[PDB]
Amino acid sequence: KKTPPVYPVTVPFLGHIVQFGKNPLEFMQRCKRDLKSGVFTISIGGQRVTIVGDPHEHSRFFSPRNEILSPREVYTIMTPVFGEGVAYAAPYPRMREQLNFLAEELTIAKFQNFVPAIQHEVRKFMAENWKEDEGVINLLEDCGAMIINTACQCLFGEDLRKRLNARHFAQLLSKMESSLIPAAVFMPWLLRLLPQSARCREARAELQKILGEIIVAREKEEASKDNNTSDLLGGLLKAVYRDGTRMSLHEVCGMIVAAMFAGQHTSTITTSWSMLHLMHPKNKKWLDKLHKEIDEFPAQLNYDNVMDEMPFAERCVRESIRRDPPLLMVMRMVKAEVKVGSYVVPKGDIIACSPLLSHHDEEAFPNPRLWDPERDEKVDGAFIGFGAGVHKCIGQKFALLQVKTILATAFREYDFQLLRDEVPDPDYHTMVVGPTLNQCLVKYTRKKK
Ligand code: HEM
Ligand SMILES: O[C@@](Cn1cnnn1)(c1ccc(F)cc1F)C(F)(F)c1ccc(-c2ccc(OCC(F)(F)F)cc2)cn1
Repeated sequence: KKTPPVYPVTVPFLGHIVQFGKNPLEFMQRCKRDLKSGVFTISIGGQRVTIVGDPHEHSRFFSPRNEILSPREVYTIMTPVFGEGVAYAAPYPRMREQLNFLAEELTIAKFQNFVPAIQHEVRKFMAENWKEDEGVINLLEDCGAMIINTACQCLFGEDLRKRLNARHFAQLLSKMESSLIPAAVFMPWLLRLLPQSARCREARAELQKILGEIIVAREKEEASKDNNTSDLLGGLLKAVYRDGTRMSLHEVCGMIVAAMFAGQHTSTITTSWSMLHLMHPKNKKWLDKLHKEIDEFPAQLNYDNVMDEMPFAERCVRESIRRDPPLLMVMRMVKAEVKVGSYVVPKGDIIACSPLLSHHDEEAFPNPRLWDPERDEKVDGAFIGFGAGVHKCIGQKFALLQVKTILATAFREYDFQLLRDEVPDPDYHTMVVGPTLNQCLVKYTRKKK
């Protein structure tokens, strides 16, 4: 009934906060290499943090119920973003229902309009921003704009996109977002109630009231039948809890924020990496192979084109998430003892499973730093870029749609070149990890026939 060994702590209260904050990949690896155990504990803020660094053992982390292993305590930090009693802040039965309602809004049934809607906004953005035959842009920054744009198009009804537009909205997000401090989960007391938080306060409330407005409007056009609007907001209003109740404005607001917040960063980063590797000259063959798959498409693309007819592109995307998972760490609060291989993990520990670590296990992913889209996880379940089990990603399919879609539209109507020797080094200093902002400059060369 014993622990994984604990890495030596040079200074107790810090634990390993420094070498962790500086390069968590190198660090966690060494812990692994020296400890010689995939599974090991580290001290951060004097907090037992046991990382599951063995691909075989993932099922352990993901399979267990929240009651046994709970996200909530860990993920409190979102609550201001999402709201009181929204998602994790909410009781698990409810949070589940909410997540489900959302998940339904993101099934492939809804996707019918999306590919065209997304392609439109990308072509808009390009023409307004890539006006010249050549030119230089920040790829991470542009992609960010393309994502929030194409998303709103995808999940926002006309009227809502009238009162509220993508660029502004992005601004609102970042405003609520700037509020976050990552340290906080492990040490939640730092969250107990913080300067811009008010902005998240105001950022959110502003949004909320806009909607509260929007709703009143759409209620009084059912009489007409004027529009049958089934955008994300639509669905959420038509949802009913089991107990027969409905979602209060706040919960609706929370769930839309959460939806948009997640995709925005995770997706824009994914897009960016993916393009980068492809652009790079070493990756010619892959770039060429990409083409062999999208050259023979009509300019206007449909659903069949993207899911069923771009297997490979999707490989590039997944490989990109494999090499540099946007979310380094997933976590639970061990609320009861759990077996993990030959070890046990004590109620009260903090238990994590790191895509970042796992994606660089050699058994599973030899030479991980190599971006090889045609590589296949050597150990089943190794890849966890979208997590697994109960709490696996719901946005996964929609995201793949957008990134895949964006890749096709951009590359089809453009070429590209990295303004550097080598693909950008990730920047581990952000809550969600993306390539380093300053190096994401590149030259766009238009194409013509
Ligand atoms: C590259 C794109 C994405 C990546 C890499 C990604 C990654 C992940 C990962 C690793 C998890 C596991 C969370 C955990 O175990 O703590 C997860 C969960 C989740 N993701 Fe994503 N995600 C992506 C896109 C999206 C998008 C676009 C949305 C919403 C639009 C979304 C919504 C969620 C939600 C709601 C969960 C919680 C699942 C649950 O707790 O049941 N994701 N995602
Ligand atoms: O899991 C998220 C993020 N996500 C997942 N897919 N897309 N986005 C999430 C959860 C539910 C949602 F509805 C929307 C979300 F975006 C989340 F809850 F907010 C979430 C939880 C924890 C973290 C997170 C936790 C700890 C972190 O520590 C940084 C470190 F790894 F230590 F370097 C960094 C990030 C990020 N996002």
